[PDB]
Amino acid sequence: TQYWEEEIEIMSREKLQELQLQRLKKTINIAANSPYYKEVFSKNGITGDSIQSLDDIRKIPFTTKSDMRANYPFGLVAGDMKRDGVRIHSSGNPTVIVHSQHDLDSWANLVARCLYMVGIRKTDVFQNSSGYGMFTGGLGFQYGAERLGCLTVPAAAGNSKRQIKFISDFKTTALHAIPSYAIRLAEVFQEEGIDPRETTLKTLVIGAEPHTDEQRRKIERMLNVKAYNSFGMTEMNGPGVAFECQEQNGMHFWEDCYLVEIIDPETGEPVPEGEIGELVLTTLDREMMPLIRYRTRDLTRILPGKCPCGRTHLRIDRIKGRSDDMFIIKGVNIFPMQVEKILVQFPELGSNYLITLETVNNQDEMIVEVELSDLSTDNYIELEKIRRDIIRQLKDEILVTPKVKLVKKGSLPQSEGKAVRVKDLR
Amino acid sequence: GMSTQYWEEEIEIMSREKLQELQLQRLKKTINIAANSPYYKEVFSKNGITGDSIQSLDDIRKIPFTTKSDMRANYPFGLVAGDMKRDGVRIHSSSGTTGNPTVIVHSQHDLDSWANLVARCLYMVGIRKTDVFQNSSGYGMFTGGLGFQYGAERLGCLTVPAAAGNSKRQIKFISDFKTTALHAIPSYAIRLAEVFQEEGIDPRETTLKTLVIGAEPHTDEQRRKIERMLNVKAYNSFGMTEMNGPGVAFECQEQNGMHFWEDCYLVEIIDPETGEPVPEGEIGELVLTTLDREMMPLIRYRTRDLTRILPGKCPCGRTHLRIDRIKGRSDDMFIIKGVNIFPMQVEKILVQFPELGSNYLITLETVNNQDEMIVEVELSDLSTDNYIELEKIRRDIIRQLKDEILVTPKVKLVKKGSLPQSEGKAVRVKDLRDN
Ligand SMILES: Nc1ncnc2c1ncn2[C@@H]1O[C@H](COP(=O)(O)O)[C@@H](O)[C@H]1O
Ligand SMILES: Nc1ncnc2c1ncn2[C@@H]1O[C@H](COP(=O)(O)O)[C@@H](O)[C@H]1O
Ligand code: NA
Ligand code: NA
Ligand SMILES: [Zn+2]
Ligand SMILES: [Zn+2]
Repeated sequence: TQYWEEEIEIMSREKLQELQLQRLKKTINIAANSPYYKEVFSKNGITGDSIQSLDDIRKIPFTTKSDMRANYPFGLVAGDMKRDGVRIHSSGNPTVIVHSQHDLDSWANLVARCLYMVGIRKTDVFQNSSGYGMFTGGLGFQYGAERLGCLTVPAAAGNSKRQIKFISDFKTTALHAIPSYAIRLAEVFQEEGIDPRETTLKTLVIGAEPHTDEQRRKIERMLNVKAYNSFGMTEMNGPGVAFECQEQNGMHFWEDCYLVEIIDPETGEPVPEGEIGELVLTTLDREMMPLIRYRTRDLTRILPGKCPCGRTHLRIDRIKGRSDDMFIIKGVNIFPMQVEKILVQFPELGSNYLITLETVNNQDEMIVEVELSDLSTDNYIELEKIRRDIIRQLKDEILVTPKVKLVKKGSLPQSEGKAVRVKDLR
Repeated sequence: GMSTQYWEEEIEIMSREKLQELQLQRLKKTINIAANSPYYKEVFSKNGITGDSIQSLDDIRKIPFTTKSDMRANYPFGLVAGDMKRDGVRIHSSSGTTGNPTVIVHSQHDLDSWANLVARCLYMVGIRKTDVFQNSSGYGMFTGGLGFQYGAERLGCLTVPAAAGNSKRQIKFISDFKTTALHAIPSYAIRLAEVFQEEGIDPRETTLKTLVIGAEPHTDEQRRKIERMLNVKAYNSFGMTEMNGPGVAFECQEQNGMHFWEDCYLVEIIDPETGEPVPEGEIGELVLTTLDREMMPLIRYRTRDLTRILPGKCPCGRTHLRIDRIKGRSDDMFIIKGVNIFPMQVEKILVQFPELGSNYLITLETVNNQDEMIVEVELSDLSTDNYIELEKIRRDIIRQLKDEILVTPKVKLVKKGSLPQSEGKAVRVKDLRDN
């Protein structure tokens, strides 16, 4: 195994904790200068002596998206923005993250660290099909990949024909795409008469949206690549927060730059070790605008045990779904991943699907539209048998009986960005 | 002069004598680097260019011109002189899939040199690290995006990477982030002042102080109109992807000619017909040579831009030559919404549809201060009048053009023989804008 920063990546749990505590104290002292935490810390009796251990963080209230919207745009800016601010990023009212040069360098180093871990080197041709501008994925991977030294191709979002031309003519080896756009690319290669398994592509970086392991394995087969799960959010910089190692089993969270908590969304207490809860994060290397115990609304768990790659930084499971992604139908709580985890195991089905929620008279109804695979199987009796097995397997998982419609390949809508899997018309 | 502040004083006010010895030292190094590229290795052997060929700056005229046609013929890496696998860190590409685009490969040195020139430009017109700099240019493969982004960060501005379009969000950023310096194409700068009034905001009473305008030819009266509408100082910015993008030439606070950074570029003005140097101060074609690029240097590149060198010393005290505003081109290229387009790009899309004829006309107009591109194309009679099917094809034309020329044009399907004709040498472009 090769590391970008070996001394940090394989640091003992004991030394890593002392580093987190040193940086947690510094973060709280910096945050105290912002109008928001000056008031929060004052009202909750948070002083320079309040944090003596990492468990003392639980003395501080959570920071919510609502708290951030209420303090838009610069209520949480702790540093001297006029003197040291170098960038404003965005994601009703948008969320603003203000960065200093230190913050951008720390972020670029984390992205380089992530890319290096999955085997990308300066000899790689890295193409970024993420949107640029206010999108953190754009400039975040651009700076990270340049810090590593890749020959970068700043393709940006859309124009699939141009994307394929760049891969073919510039001999791209590493590609950053949202999982649903990675599938569209394989299809565009075939449309342009190129075998998607015989290109120069070797590594794919996929994140931005929840997706199953089988969806990633489908992408790996279509393009004959190794695809890696990438976790990020604007509040936490963007990309580079958590990332799979070459074991493809859990995403390593960089604990030298983040303090990770998994809380019970109801009680607000830490969940038992290894249980699903809401991911709550604290920045440990941000200076202009630190975030303390930020409630991400993302649900996941901490995967136990040390990893065979030798890294000592904890691993998180793939995101189950966001809290706002959940929908209630006939009194039952359902997540769109529960539907995807069932649909992906059928090889007769495609990758695009849509959940539609409607009211028929006074009763709510759930419709699951899923595209059929290009791989023949055009037999009504056999397809209808599979469709019945889909309703059956859904009913057992989501504990409600949905309507399932098998639709033509490419008939469902395709977004320019993250896929919208639920359309609620109630 | 006395009150003037410089980013790099030793370079910006360097004596003409010292500046010419610096140019000669870098010109020799550039030719030795370029000799490693497949393209210049072949040009230098065919024209007897050796390590002893350049002894003075006038000896550059021993080397033939590099044209866009030569670059397209050597697509994608025929002019790469450095070790791209070991040191290449970025590729910038021009638009299209119909023909061979233009590719510029940069090393870390090249990106640092580029960002220092943009920082130098921004500092000259009074922008400081305390400024809130908003970039309304397109990012991705657009050099205006990453070029101003890196330059403004190098200077230290609080940057707002707004990128292209969404005027209501542009005005929101200016209002909420208290933007003081804005980069926009001149026609978009006018649109933003109109959108401010539509949203009930006085465009003269915002936090804006400095505007950086470029990418498209515009008159001085157009710039002064922008200054009045937004109560700002607006400065002309010259650049092109081949020379990096932004940071090539830029107005000083005198707003009288654009200073060309001669420590990084060797500037020649030639007769577009003969290829000979024009008499000092006359209009000719701008021919440029990179002096600080290492991965892919460009020698005597024919820009096709027509301008002149403005004589006399500048009161700002800078010794780097000034060029007049670009009033035209010696080729068929046109610029709309800050995007460079060739009429052949359009033609290579239109010929793919059998439902269309051979006659077409591109018209450039200004409708309610906004620039618009109209593509009129005659209908082939090897197609019937199925409105629903024709309109479907017309939408596919707009879609395929947008993907190629990177701008959304208006497409009008006209009757066979309805378009005018006067020759085979007929100008497929009719520009009716006040420029
Ligand atoms: N690897 C990933 N898997 C699942 N969801 C993700 C992943 N990366 C990002 N997200 C989601 O995207 C959100 C961040 O969105 P944004 O700030 O717009 O980039 C996160 O809070 C997650 O809900
Ligand atoms: N300040 C300017 N005034 C007029 N035309 C400009 C200006 N800056 C750039 N251009 C035009 O834009 C071309 C370069 O486009 P690009 O390579 O996309 O940056 C030049 O060769 C000019 O024709
Ligand atoms: Na490289
Ligand atoms: Na600043
Ligand atoms: Zn691991
Ligand atoms: Zn001057």
